Amino acid sequence: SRRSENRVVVSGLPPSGSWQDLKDHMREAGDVCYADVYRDGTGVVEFVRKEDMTYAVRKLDNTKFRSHEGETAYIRVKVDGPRSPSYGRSRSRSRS
Amino acid sequence: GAKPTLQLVYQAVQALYHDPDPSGKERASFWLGELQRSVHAWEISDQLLQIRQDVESCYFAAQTMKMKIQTSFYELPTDSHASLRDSLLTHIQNLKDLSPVIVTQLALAIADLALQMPSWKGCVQTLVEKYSNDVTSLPFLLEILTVLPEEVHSRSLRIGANRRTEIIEDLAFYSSTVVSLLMTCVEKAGTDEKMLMKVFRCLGSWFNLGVLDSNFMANNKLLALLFEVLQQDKTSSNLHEAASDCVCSALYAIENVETNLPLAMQLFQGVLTLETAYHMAVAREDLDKVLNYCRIFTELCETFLEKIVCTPGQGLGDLRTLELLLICAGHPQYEVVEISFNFWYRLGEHLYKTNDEVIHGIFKAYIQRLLHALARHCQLEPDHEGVPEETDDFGEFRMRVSDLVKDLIFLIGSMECFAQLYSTLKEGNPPWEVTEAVLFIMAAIAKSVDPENNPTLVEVLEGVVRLPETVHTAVRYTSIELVGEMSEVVDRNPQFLDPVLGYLMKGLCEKPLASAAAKAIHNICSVCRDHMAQHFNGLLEIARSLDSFLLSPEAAVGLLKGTALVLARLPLDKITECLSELCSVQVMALKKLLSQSSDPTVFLDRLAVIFRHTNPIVHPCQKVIQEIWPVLSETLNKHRADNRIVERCCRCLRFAVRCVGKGSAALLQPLVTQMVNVYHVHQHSCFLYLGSILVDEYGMEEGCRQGLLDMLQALCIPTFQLLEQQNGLQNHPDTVDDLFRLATRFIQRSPVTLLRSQVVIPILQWAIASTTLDHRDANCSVMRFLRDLIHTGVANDHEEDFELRKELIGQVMNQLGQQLVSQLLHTCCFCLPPYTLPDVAEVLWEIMQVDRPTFCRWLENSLKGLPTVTHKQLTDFHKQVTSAEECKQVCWALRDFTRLF
Repeated sequence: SRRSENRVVVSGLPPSGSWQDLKDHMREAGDVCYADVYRDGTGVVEFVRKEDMTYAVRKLDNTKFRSHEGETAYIRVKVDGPRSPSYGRSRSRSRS
Repeated sequence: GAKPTLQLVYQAVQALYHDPDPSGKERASFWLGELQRSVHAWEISDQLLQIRQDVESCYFAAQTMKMKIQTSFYELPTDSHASLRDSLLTHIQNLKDLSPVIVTQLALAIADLALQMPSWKGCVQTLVEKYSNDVTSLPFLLEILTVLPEEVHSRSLRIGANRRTEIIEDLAFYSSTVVSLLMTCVEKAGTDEKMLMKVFRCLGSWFNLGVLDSNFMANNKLLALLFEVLQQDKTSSNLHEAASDCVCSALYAIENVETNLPLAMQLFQGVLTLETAYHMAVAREDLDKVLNYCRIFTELCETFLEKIVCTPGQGLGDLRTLELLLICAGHPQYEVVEISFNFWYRLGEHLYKTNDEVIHGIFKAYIQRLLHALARHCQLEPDHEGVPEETDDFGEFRMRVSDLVKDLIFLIGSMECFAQLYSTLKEGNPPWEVTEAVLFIMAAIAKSVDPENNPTLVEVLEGVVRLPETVHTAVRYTSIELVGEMSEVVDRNPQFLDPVLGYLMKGLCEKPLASAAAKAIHNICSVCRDHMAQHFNGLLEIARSLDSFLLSPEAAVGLLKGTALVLARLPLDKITECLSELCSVQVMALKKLLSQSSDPTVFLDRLAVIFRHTNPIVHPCQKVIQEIWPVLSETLNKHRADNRIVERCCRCLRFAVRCVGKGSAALLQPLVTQMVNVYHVHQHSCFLYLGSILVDEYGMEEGCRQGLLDMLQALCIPTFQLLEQQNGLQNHPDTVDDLFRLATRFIQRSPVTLLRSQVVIPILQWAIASTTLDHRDANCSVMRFLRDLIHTGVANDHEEDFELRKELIGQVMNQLGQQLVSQLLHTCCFCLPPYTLPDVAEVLWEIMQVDRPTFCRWLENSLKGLPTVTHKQLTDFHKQVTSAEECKQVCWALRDFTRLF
């Protein structure tokens, strides 16, 4: 096992959604090195590679999630913490 | 062209697999690559398999067949499908005893074919009742049956969400037939590992798909057989790995313990029986075997995490689960315990989340057992020469330990733990490596320890400073980091300030200890700045000769940051005097570089951090800015071609300006001139950003408003040229980003100056084109500008000039309003990711505040012009947006609506 700072929080999960359902949905983006769901239909997913997280935020956000029981919901996928710089070389810029 | 000659493909193959040279092996690869990409690939691969010269070429052919099926399946006429299936089945039949590495590739190909051939329904059934009776067919039939469920999650196949669901339940239907088949295989006397491994890998694979019946598997010989070979010492390493992986798969397949309790019970009891075999494996030096046991254990606790948490100790929550981990944790090899780290995180996270600390007391002893286990794992080798390196493989482990301790410490009590670790540090004549490791775990938690029980806390600090220099380098280092983490105890007990400082100063004067010391010094300066006016003499003296201590750039900056934080607390009178000395050492170093390899970055970064954090309350700094500007302007001008240096140059100037503010007006025009002249030949987008800062700082003063507008209009000419190029927006997102941060500062400091200008017309135009730019930073900057622009025709009606601004925006809205709304709606539905929706909604929102009735028409027109979607859906979306009373509702409307596309 291993962990990363390439983390997204997922929301709007059905209460019957398992971390295995979550991992199965998010693996479309890349390798999941840590996953977990909580009580309130919320979860975290950590990716081995940053670019795979970015894909998840871009492509898996607002998608149809189907739990193992068959419960469907449209989920929210966003980066946990301050977002990553978009492509191109880094620049120091004030934000918020 | 035409298909390559076989002699040629045979030549390229032998190179790729036997030619030691890198340049040639690469060349063969591309040609074989083009062969694979080509249409001839099918035919060549098929020939190579019929000829079956050797293992190499059959492997290349099998792989190519597989690749063409999982990427290029579309370019096959429907009629060809049945024949390709017949080829692959004949091929895997003929080549089954050639090499296993060839059978897998062909097996993979057949699986990829079945998943993509709806005309091949019931393929599992087809395959089994066709090959199960031939005893020599079984190894590749199992292989196909093994890779088929693995390929359902193939990123290489990327089957649609709906088609994938059909697939899985179709497979679920036949899971019995393969289990039945799987049972028959082991259903013999004295079966060898080779057959057993195929059975377990196959079973595990169908478990992972989540289509096996828990209730049928609970009472089934395969499970008993799994734990059986996992108990037997005689079993080989390879049979072990297969058996273990299948157990972890069985566990993983249990998603809800309640629905799969029979299976759950079977697995729980099964794994507890393995502790003897673990000890036997550790009795030998069979590390491969123990790693397997720790994974099975860790997977078990993961599976029953809910029960360990909700109802600990009782039944499913039987805490022997955790004990098995603590056994693994005691193992001298740290690669064993790190297997379990993710479970511990997840366990701690769950206990914390469900805040019912009534139960928490039961876990404390387990965590403190784990912590002591991790404490010894952090011990460096007694023959370690230097400081503890964080970069190496073991230093990585310590950090994962350090992080895990921070997250679990609440279950023990940070104070309880901190004191207890320190106590043990005089008993037993401890070797340096036992002290360091205890100091290390102490540093991990020293921040979270409550300063209420001050006596035990403040005496630990007193213990660390009385350590002699004679102690091991690594002990001096970690104690420096512990002290650094204990700045709040130096803040509450100011008498310890001078001893701590004196101790850190000693470490600073030794080369391999400097950075750790400088960081600790920075912490002290940051937390204890309130009363450190006395020590400033020393900090300044360090600064006067900073590059002598062999510091890292970061530790250096942090040091200067520290001294600047306390300079700001000094009496206002001495600030202006000391600040100039603080900067002079930098200015002198830069001055040398102008007459000098010359890279001014570090002194630019050191100047920048000084300004950034020399922030007193009143100004003394603008006096110093005059001293700085001439050397910066020449530095800037010398490296005006280099973006990286200029960017650091502008960063420095950004913070110098932010420090002062409306003062230091002596720099505005000479900087603007230099910026505009340089930007003319080198379009560094940070001049736009620097420009936005000057506008942010001097935009209200109407004396500067003309000069600032001239700056913008001058900067925009090479800017628009840039964005005018092919892929101009995509290639210069930094320019778009910084251009509209600039435009935004104008539109909120002096809007009318910008709106009545001629340059606003191209700016607005580029904004509308920029709304479809798929670049998050640049797009935020654009949406923000549009929002702030349109809001100007609504904002602050209390001031006089409101009616003028009202008219200017109305014109803009008249001219462009309907095109913007169409663009915004376009980017949401087709171009950009869902995270842009809240930014779009805010622009749309401002348009309603300006003229909702016109907007209702505009939006209606936009929804009218759309290239699957019912008229009812367009209507109620229009209904949702226009009837929104909060901005939030437009976003929800877009969120929902976007899904339709």
